[PDB]
Amino acid sequence: TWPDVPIAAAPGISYFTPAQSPPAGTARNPQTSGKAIPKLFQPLTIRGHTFQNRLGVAPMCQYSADDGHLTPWHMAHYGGIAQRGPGMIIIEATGVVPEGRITPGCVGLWKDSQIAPLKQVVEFAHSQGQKIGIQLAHAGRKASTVPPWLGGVTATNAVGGWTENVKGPSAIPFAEGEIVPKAMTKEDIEEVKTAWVAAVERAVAAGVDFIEIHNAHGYLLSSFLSPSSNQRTDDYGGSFENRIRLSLEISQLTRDTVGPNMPVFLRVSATDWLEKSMPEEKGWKLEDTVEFSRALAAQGAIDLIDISTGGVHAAQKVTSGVGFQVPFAKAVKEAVGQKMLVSAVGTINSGNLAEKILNEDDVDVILVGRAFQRDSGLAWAFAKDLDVEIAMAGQIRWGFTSFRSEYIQP
Amino acid sequence: TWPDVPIAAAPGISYFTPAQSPPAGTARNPQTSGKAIPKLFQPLTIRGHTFQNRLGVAPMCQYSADDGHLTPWHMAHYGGIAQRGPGMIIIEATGVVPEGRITPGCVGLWKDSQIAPLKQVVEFAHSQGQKIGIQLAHAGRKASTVPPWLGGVTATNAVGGWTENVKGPSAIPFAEGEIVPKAMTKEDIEEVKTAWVAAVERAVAAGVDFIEIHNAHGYLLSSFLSPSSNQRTDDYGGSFENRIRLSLEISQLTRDTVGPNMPVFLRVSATDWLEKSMPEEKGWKLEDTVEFSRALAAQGAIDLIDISTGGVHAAQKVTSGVGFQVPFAKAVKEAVGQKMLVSAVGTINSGNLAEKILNEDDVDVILVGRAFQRDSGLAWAFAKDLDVEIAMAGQIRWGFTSSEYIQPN
Ligand SMILES: Cc1cc2nc3c(=O)[nH]c(=O)nc-3n(C[C@H](O)[C@H](O)[C@H](O)COP(=O)(O)O)c2cc1C
Ligand SMILES: Cc1cc2nc3c(=O)[nH]c(=O)nc-3n(C[C@H](O)[C@H](O)[C@H](O)COP(=O)(O)O)c2cc1C
Ligand SMILES: [Cl-]
Ligand SMILES: [Cl-]
Repeated sequence: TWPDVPIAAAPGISYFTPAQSPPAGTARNPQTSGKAIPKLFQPLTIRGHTFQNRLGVAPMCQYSADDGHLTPWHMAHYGGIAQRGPGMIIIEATGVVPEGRITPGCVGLWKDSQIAPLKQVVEFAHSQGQKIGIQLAHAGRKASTVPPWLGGVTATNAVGGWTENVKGPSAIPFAEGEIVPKAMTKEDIEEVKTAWVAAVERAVAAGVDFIEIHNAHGYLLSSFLSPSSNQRTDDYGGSFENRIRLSLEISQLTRDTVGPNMPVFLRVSATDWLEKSMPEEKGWKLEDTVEFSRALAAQGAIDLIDISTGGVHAAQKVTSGVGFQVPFAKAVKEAVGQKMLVSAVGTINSGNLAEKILNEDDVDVILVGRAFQRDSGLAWAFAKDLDVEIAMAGQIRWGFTSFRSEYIQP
Repeated sequence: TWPDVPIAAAPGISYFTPAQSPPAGTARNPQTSGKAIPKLFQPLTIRGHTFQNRLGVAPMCQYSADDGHLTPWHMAHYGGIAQRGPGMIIIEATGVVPEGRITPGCVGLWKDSQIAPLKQVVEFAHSQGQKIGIQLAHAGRKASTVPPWLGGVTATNAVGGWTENVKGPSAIPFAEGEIVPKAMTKEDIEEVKTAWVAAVERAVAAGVDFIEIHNAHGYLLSSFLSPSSNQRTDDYGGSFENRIRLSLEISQLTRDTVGPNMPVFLRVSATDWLEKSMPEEKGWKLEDTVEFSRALAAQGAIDLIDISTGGVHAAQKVTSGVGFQVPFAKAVKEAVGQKMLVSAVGTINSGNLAEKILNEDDVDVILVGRAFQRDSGLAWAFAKDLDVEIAMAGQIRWGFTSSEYIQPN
């Protein structure tokens, strides 16, 4: 006596959940308003993948991993964001070796047991049509510390640390009183590259849509760049060519393992923020980052440079503020044009400023961090900031619309 | 060389996650600002349990369960809320029998396999210091329908329905053209009572902190109250006492089963909204809800009456607006003073308005629905609107300051 109305399910998974067609965060085309779609909510395609808008979740450590293994905290964290249509999600820094975690709570992928917890989270994200990738990491001489809400102080062995297995380019503590890392041997560098392939391979089995390389914030790769942390006298220190070499190798290796269709990102710290505080230190400035991005666009393996700053030197003096890292992303996009995409991140907390950055600075992707801890639906917020009628999950949307559309007029 | 700093873990569980001392959403007492803590952020104790503030997540159907089983959808939903410190979480309407779900995607607790999926979510919430309970339900003559984003129309058997196993007090479809429900036999009600007791035990086995009885919104118990849906001629129909009889039995059975320490809530539809649209209809109005709340206060089984409205009759005309069901809770609170707790729900979108309802309408709990689907961190939102310094998870809190507490303004 009634028509048959089925509930379409997400494909390829062992549990039922409703499918969202199109995925949450997709601008209706045509907009019901008749207005043009702002640059922020126009899809972007990198190699084999399409992101339905250009707002990404910046990688954010949760310090809640159990021997590198994801827990239901990460299902609640990443999954609540995934239900609300960001354009992409960058999973937090994930250790490629145990001594490459930052803290005892860091995610890791040095082990096959670590794949399936990550795979459960990726799988639910894709049940939502969301794109999810992972930032592989090696904390270097900044490894073995406690989470930041506990001050970020050294994690001793009694409390889970590894103060005797901390490795960097050179025997230089990050600050006085911090762990003196062991200057990595050539075999250590070869061991890190070897572990890097295994971690990339482990991520690929888990189903990630892209890989980001953590080359920023004074961790292992970032510290090879800076002559403040790198005083090696071999093929990996001294000259500018040598200090970007390991970063260049990891980029080729990472490309070579994922093939020609998978997006590969690299995040770098554009400056060490010593311009005023330590002007006589030959460190790492925007000029160095621009020459670095020139080698990476020339090399052709990395698709997107994620520009961050600082963490490279303890004496940094960070000039914070709204969008305080956009100037560096603007200059790097200027250096590489369309050969490389560039993303911006850092105190970008309105949709209007996000759109302003994409158009006036020619940035490709807008990443937001903290605000996604506060607003798991920040993509919902930025669309409202921009008045974009967007798609949202049928479970969420039906109480924000009339009794009788797949899109939300925010 | 270096001081020893361990990361305390949540106790009694097989996975590491940082412990939250105090649970998120706890107003610092005393506030560092010296200001007083509003009632919305004053803890609440019901029998064996203490809630760290009075903001609750109202029950909200997700229509995404797998043969009644919770999925990672529910861990992302409830668990993302749980990280952000509400005073309580009321899990959605949970069917006690298969045919008592609303839709094929509704949760259930008629079967033992459904406990462990529930237990993973309750166990993650409790890792955060969260209080979490469940709304048990039976969709009645409004059962076997599709989710609301697909129109809420009948679900035929071809798409997962059970159009021949839909039961209510009387064989009266909810609207014209809808499924004609089967009029329950004496055995039908006893099977519900048997099924209800078992579902309580399954909920208690899953570890919930409280149970709410869904007696609202035109589902099974709501349809027994209203003479529009209930024309029975036995102990469950006719007189007003007969129409509230089943609700009274169900509440005591739950009380006897959960023991003396567990809070038991009951949600009711305070009015059917037929005053203007069907004025000559003997239906269910606030005067009945007050006599029912008085009878439940006399009984002593239920600790909190969850006041809602509507869903009881198809021609309802709901005059909505900000705090639009607050008047009914205000009259019910007056009739039951301190013998029973009372909550209010409905288009309550700021901490300022919430506090206002608490203080001069004297309700005990403020429930919010939609606003939690948008902001899983609404407890943070209402704390800022009221300038209340609250505790927040160390994973969330450390990027908004240079303490365990966050000054939200
Ligand atoms: C809690 C938290 C965790 C973070 N984890 C990482 C990380 O694992 N890797 C990384 O490159 N940056 C990390 N960051 C830095 C952010 O990804 C981002 O670049 C920075 O927060 C941008 O500023 P915003 O959060 O104010 O938008 C983290 C930041 C926060 C607040
Ligand atoms: C998506 C959604 C699902 C709901 N599911 C239930 C439910 O299962 N049981 C119930 O008693 N009320 C349910 N409600 C009603 C809410 O609990 C609440 O009483 C009502 O929505 C008013 O809350 P609000 O105005 O803050 O959204 C639901 C509401 C929404 C929007
Ligand atoms: Cl970082
Ligand atoms: Cl409902």
